[PDB]
Amino acid sequence: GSSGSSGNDDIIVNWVNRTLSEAGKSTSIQSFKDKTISSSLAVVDLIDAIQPGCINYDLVKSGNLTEDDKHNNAKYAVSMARRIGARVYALPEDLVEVKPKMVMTVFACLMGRGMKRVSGPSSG
Repeated sequence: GSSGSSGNDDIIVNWVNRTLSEAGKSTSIQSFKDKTISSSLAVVDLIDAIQPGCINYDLVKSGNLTEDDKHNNAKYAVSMARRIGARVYALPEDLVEVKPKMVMTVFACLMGRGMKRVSGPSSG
């Protein structure tokens, strides 16, 4: 157990999973360096949770995504993310390479719109 909330890197990740479940998705990540973000499968399944009805899987690929596919998948996620207005101007390329430089915020920005507030029992 590590005290003091520094970096705030895991927090984001933890949420991503929570959101995906809130709707019931079969996709999830572990970190911004994960080799799963290159498929842009967890990114799309996320947006939906927040603003459903807009995400169309019919177009979104799945499974063995070739160099060309991977890019295509991401491209879609990007448009949406920005479509719903997530103050995110990241490129669809950073996702393919899974760069922790932009892939870190791309996940955070989304959270913003989502979780608005949270309050629990002071005592007991």
